[PDB]
Amino acid sequence: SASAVYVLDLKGKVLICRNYRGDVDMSEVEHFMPILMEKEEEGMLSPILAHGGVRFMWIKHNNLYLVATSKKNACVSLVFSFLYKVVQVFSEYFKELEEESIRDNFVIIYELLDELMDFGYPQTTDSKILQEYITQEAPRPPATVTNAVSWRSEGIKYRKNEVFLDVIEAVNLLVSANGNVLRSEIVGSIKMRVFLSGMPELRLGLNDKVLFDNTGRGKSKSVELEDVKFHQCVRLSRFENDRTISFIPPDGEFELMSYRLNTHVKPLIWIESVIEKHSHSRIEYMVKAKSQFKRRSTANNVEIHIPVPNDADSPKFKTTVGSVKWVPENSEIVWSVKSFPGGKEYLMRAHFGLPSVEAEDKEGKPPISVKFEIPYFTTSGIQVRYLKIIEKSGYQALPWVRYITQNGDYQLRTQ
Amino acid sequence: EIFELKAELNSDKKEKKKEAVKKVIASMTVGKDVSALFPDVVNCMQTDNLELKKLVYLYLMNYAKSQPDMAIMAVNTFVKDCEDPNPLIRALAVRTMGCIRVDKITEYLCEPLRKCLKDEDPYVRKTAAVCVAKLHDINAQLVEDQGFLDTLKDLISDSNPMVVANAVAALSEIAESHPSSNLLDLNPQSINKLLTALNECTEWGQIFILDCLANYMPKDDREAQSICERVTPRLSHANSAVVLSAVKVLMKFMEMLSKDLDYYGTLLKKLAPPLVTLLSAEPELQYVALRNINLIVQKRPEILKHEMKVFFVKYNDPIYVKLEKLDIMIRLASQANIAQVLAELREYATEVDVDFVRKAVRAIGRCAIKVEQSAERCVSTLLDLIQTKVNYVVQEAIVVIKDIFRKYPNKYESVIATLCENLDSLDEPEARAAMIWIVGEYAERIDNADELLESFLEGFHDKSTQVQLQLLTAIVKLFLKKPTETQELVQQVLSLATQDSDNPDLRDRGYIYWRLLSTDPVAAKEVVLAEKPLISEETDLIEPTLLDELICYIGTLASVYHKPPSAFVE
Amino acid sequence: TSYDYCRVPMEDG
Amino acid sequence: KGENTSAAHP
Amino acid sequence: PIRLRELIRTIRTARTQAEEREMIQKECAAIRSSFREEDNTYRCRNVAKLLYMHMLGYPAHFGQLECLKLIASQKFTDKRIGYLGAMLLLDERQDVHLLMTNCIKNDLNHSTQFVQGLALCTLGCMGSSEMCRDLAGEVEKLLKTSNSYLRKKAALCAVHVIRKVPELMEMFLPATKNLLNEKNHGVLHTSVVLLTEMCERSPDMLAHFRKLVPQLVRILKNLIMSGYSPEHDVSGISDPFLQVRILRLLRILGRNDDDSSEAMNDILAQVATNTETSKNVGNAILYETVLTIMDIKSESGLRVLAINILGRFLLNNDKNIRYVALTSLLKTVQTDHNAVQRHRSTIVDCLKDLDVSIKRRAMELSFALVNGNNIRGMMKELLYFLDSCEPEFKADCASGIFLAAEKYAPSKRWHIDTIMRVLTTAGSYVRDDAVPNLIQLITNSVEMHAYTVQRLYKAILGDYSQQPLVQVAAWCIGEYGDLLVSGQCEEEEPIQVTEDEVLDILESVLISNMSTSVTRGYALTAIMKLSTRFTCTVNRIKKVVSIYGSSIDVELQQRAVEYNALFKKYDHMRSALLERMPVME
Amino acid sequence: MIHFILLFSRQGKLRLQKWYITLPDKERKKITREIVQIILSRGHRTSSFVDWKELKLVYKRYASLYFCCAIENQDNELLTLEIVHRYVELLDKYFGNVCELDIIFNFEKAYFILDEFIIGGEIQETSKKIAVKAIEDSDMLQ
Amino acid sequence: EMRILMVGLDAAGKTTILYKLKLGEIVTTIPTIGFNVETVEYKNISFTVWDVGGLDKIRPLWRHYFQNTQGLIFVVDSNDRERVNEAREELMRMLAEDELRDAVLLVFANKQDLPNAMNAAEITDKLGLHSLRHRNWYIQATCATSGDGLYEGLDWLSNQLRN
Ligand SMILES: Nc1nc2c(ncn2[C@@H]2O[C@H](COP(=O)(O)OP(=O)(O)OP(=O)(O)O)[C@@H](O)[C@H]2O)c(=O)[nH]1
Ligand SMILES: [Mg+2]
Repeated sequence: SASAVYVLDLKGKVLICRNYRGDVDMSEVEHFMPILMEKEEEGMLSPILAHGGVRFMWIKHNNLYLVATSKKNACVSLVFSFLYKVVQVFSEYFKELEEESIRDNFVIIYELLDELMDFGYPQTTDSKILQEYITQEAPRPPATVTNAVSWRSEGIKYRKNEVFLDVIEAVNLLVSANGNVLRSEIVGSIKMRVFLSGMPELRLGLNDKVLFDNTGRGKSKSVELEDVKFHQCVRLSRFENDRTISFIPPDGEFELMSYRLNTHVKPLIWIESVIEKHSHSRIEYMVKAKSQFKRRSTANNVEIHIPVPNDADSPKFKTTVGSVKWVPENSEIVWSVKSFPGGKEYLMRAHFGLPSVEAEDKEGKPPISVKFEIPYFTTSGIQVRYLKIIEKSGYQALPWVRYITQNGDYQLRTQ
Repeated sequence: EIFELKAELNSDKKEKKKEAVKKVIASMTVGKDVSALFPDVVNCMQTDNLELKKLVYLYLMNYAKSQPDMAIMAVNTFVKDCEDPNPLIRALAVRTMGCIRVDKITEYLCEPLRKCLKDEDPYVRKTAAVCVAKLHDINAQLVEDQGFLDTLKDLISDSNPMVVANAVAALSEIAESHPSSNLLDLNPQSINKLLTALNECTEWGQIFILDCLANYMPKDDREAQSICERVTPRLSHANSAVVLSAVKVLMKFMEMLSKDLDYYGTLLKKLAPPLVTLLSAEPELQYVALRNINLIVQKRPEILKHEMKVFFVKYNDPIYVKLEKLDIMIRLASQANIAQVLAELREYATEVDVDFVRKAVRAIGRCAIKVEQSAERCVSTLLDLIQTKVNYVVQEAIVVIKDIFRKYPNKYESVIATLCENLDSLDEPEARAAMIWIVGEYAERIDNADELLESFLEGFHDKSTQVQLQLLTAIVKLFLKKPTETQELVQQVLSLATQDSDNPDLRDRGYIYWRLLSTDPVAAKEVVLAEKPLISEETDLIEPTLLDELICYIGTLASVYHKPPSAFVE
Repeated sequence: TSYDYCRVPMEDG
Repeated sequence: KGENTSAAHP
Repeated sequence: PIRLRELIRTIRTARTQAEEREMIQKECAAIRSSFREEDNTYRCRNVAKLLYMHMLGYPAHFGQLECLKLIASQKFTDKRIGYLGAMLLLDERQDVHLLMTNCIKNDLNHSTQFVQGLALCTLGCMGSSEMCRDLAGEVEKLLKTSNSYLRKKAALCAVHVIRKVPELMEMFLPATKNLLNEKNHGVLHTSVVLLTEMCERSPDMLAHFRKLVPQLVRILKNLIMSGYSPEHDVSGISDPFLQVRILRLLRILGRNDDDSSEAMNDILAQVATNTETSKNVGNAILYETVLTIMDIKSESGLRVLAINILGRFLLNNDKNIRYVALTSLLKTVQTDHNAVQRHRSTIVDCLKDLDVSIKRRAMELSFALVNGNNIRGMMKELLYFLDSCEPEFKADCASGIFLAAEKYAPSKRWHIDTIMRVLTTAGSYVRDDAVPNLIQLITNSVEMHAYTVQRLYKAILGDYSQQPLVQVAAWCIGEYGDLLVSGQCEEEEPIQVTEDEVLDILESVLISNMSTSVTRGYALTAIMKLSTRFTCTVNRIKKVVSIYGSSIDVELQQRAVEYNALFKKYDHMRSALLERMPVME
Repeated sequence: MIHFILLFSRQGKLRLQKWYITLPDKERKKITREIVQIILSRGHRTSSFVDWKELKLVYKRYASLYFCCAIENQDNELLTLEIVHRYVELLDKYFGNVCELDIIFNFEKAYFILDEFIIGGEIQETSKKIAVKAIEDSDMLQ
Repeated sequence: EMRILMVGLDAAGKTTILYKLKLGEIVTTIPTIGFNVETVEYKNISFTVWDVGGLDKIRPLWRHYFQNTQGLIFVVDSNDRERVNEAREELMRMLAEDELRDAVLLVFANKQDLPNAMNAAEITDKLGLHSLRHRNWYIQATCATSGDGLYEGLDWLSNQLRN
């Protein structure tokens, strides 16, 4: 429950401001950046700042501070999730979100902030339906704005009818410095690009363990869906009943389901390395990289980052397969292997220098994070079974799918 | 300069007044004082352009307070624009009328709002429903006089649940602004109507109609289970805010379920994987999520007592998340997960964030306090962190090992043989005096306890009150443990304490120790060497009367602060 | 989208 | 900008 | 190997510091890999870019080897940038700066006066005391020469080696003799700064240097009567810098001498009239003149004119000159205490100024303005000012009221009245060091503790969040409860001292977390005190001690155990050791 | 005795620092950020005098770029303003209509004018001609 | 191109060697607290020779020049039998480090004029140079005031540059 939604620059002056209730005065935004530096330099950097009785809920963009002010007990996650939805809708609208978009396209953005929120209440925050009556190129509002189904307007028509499914894996991993797995979970996310005609209804078929236990087919290969969080469009009561993903799809690109599970399968790329940290001379990274998965998949464009000392100099890399760029701007290396097959081990030997004089402060030991990407492969083994298009007209759409294995935060701790 | 803009405004061409009002709102965008151009852009408002009037309504919103006297020239235009075929301009004028907070204006703003309540299009109806709460924020008793509460209840009795959901949001606001006179709790039939309204309204409306459920308490086991069976599928939603309010109402309503029935354990086991999944959100929601997890694991510790691996911090995480994950690992440290937690915290003192390392050492100490099983492994890990000899690490580890020694003083007598050499040039007075307690308290297995205090007694008169008083107690305890060696030491610390020092409690304890030593020094073996009881530690569990009040506030600023709401609102 | 697609059966009755 | 101003104005 | 200004443009084309640090570390690694090749050509601009990183505050600790190598170079610009990097990257605590000794020593023996100028420059700016003992034999050798470009640097380098080694000043006494007719005023300025420093250090040097008073009297008369110079000249004065330095050497000399103070009498009488209060510079000249008058043992007729000057300086609407006049009257507090006291309405009027510094100096000037007569009327407006202060002034004012009241209190009743009024109106802003001072003075009082502790209990019933107030009040209750609760062993006719809320107010301080736990130390000390001072309601505080035995603080647990053993086992020893604590000074 | 010389912009960007007392770099950043916070948060009728941590601090606004020093709190205070004004005239005479970018691009020459005008905290040349002549002679050596 | 360090005890004539190899004679030499550097072209090899001052308090700061080192000059005084133990301690302190691990060793036994001065062999056996390993060491007794064996040592050092 915010009284005034604000966007500041990186200095603290108003890029754009939008009050709703008058509970927060407009002059109180000027205290934000001094309070930001005041709490930040003492380690009290929080998304909620305070100035007496006025709060400052904020998320941070690259150049923008979406300041959301309230005075009374605001509903907090309401405010922060509306900030994220404002970020997502404006990123749909303005593909780069900078001060050139704020200070020059100011005709439409005040109207957007008036439409998305009244009195501190988000009412209609979908991007595609808001496109249909808020343009920069006006008629009545659509009934889909007023409809229960408020993500798919009638009147959409395409020549061909294609449904593109993107099963994207993301292996989360935190391997300690000893060499054991502390957490091997997988957050999977299916994003769909649906180009259909009218008001279709889609029933997704998956190889669920729980659904096959409801069926009696729980002895074949299946996925153990530990948790799934769906879009609004999925009728969740029917999914609670019999694991049924029943949804009218939104139009275009949208993420259907964000599932999460735990996986006791070995990690995809194992990183072993020894570090011979000599005093004031040099460092050595005898890093090896073996793949534990099958000998049929090839990991595209991996970027195995090893964090390095900050003031290293004269970099040397005796590699076997793959190029290295030393990135001292982030104080790291990028050992890039474009084609990384499965079942193979590629060695890399790095050698640096080190200044003879020590530093005033320490540097820290960041873990190893790699950036693999594998097509036609799911580590979970999850497979889409069917996708029944339901239409009053009645036709044959094209449910296409590809399997992508990527990473989430694929961390391996260093010495 | 502004006369040129007013001359552009006072023309009759659409493209001239359009660029004029765009220059006005562009000056207002950077915040130039365009308040002087109020009563002339009032005249350039009733236009057939719909893009232009939004800018004018923006100006009127931003300058309603600025011209309280000149704002009377818009009411006829508002009641005209609420009579238009376009519902966008009608709902636009309605949401303009609500945000204008001038009490001289809102007297005439009751009846067109009442008409737009009774409009056909749900867009202007759900706008006018929020505008009722807008006017009740302006004048509550004018809304009570016009009887908009019953019309707000009739939009609860509406179809197309977005109007209903905005009505529920407005009712939650107005009944919050009520003194609860004529409290608007529903019969369960309208509550089941909101349950039918749940699968249809917006994901934001699905939050506010779960916010009415924070004000209602069910009366039966079957009623509560019957509504919670359809509250339950809301946890599988992509937005964490629907999930958080659903968690709030399930924590509210799980105190009505029979624990002996299998539905309560069904609620318990189906709640924990959404609570683990909410940690994968974007991290500003994760801060409030961790504070609410702390609110839940204090209320129900049985939920996340098997999920420890997910509360490990990561390198990309900010300070307000890494410090709270430590607190959740404190609230969930158990007997079997000791090795992962202690090796995890062992890798947390290796960081450059000083306060994070201090909080990690305090987390190891609270682990050694909370369980008695792995207090020894905490002692070994903390001694190995003393072996780092990082200054603030030692300045925390001395106090932490002290507080381990205060709770459990029993089998830790060979540990202090290393702690005698602990970088005796330690500077911070909270750990200097802590080491003084470690020496004097354990001054029977420490043989050189006299000569180390000679460093601590040199610059005696300017340290603190705490450090000097810990010296004054520990030397009396040492001399009672060994009367032969420190005969001069207790006398000289009584001479430094009583005579020359004017530190008043230090003086009082000095004269008390001296009168005890002179009256009967053998009786100090029973007086100051009395058997200390088991120290009742500071258990930080929130009061369940206050915690149940904070079950009613999950997702609020009080949920974050772990405070009552009236403790910080104004 | 250099990674090509695969067609699923529509019904899986 | 505001930087091209000379300081002392001789 | 980009240029310095190329890196300047690179950093100025950065908006975000999260990107500006990336742009720092790119060229930083370029400099680092350049220093691995031992290149002596681009080393000038590599070290210059590294110094540009240090100036904004980026890691440049590694590039001090190459600064020493630029000092160990042979070209002029390389040595120039090397000594710049030595003055910027190196200091006393750098631990690697001891290698500059041989290089500066050979560059003090360099043929060029500018390279010797840099060797004197870096040694005067940051030469360590160990380097002072290793180079001061050659510092004086460049004072044994006569190059007027080098003598001005050698004199202030001698000031530096006195500043770092004050026991090495004896070898510059024979080197400073009778160079005090040098026509170059820059060399003359550095020489007068050196004489001011030497007269500041040792009284043994004063007798050698108060002999050359009339020489510099002639120099100052030549500079005052100098109507115009082309250089040295701002606002029509031929070198007022050297004039203030000569007046400062006149201020520190003759401050306890009579012959030299009258040897400088007439030039002070001249420059009090041959200054000009129009611009900043002549007001500076005249203020240093009045400082020289008020610090030497001058004629009081000079001080009549000087107090007329300072009364004019109060009248000037420039806040510069108001700061100067407040600092003026803050300097001549003890010197001419009478004629400053008639500026009192102006000093109080300067308390309502819109500056932190002017309010601070007028506050301290009203503090030093207190005598044994103005204690009544001034303290009213001073405590009114403390009530109308800001939270940064409250500590200094709360200390200054106490310090001027401990000296000049006309009545011990009214003394404690002003103290208690301050303890109400300040609260958590007074320093805790003044709390044993207040305790010591109220126990130096012996006849009024009824009027003390009754008013204490009347005030502290409303508040305990004022922490030093209850730091006073807990000891006051524990020592004088018998005078607070008087003749009330059992229940009598109701008097407001009630001996059940008297304990409960301290217990409520104990239970409340608004307690610094020396609040709790004082409070438990008061509880153990009032078992013998009170026979009225006992064996209820023993309950508090017995339930307090498991508290979370360390010393408070020790204190509860050591009390509870006496309250349960050695009740015969409790009243034996609960005599009042004796009075110290 | 001048303990330090600081030159910071209106936005707070440090353009010139100088330390005549050898205190370490963390203390340098602490004290520098504190002084930058103090002077930028003070008005325009406040005498340009601050009593900060036993130092009668002397600053002055000539432009958006602010200048800062602190003399020892036993000396005259207006002469420090005359020192800063003399050094302003030195930069104006050696640079020539001294811009901010003249101080930005050519900062090391301003450091060298400071070196040939003040070592140890004290004035080493009171002539406004001999000092700029000597630095043009050292530039004539190059 | 060869980075050359001149380490050793004080009063050993390492600066006497340095100004005998650079200028050719024996100049008036102060006790060198800091360091010295010149470039000696000899057998068409520019010997960048970093003479390090051999006082006591500079001895911790000697690690700052051990980086990129290709050849060592270790000057001892042959007129001080009582200083051979601290020289051996400094020698074994310097050689057993990861920086300065592949550079050649050339120990100078300066001041061969008095009967207190020994040969290369007794100074070797008091140092115990046969216990060394992975070190291309060679001791050489010199007379710096006449320049004896200094250019022969530079010749062998130029042989130790190339391989
Ligand atoms: N007779 C003789 N004397 C020598 C010879 N080499 C050095 N000396 C003497 O040794 C003394 C010390 O040598 P210096 O070069 O002056 O100083 P250092 O040994 O290099 O010590 P630092 O200056 O600290 O590096 C000189 O005064 C010379 O007289 C030599 O070859 N023959
Ligand atoms: Mg030498």
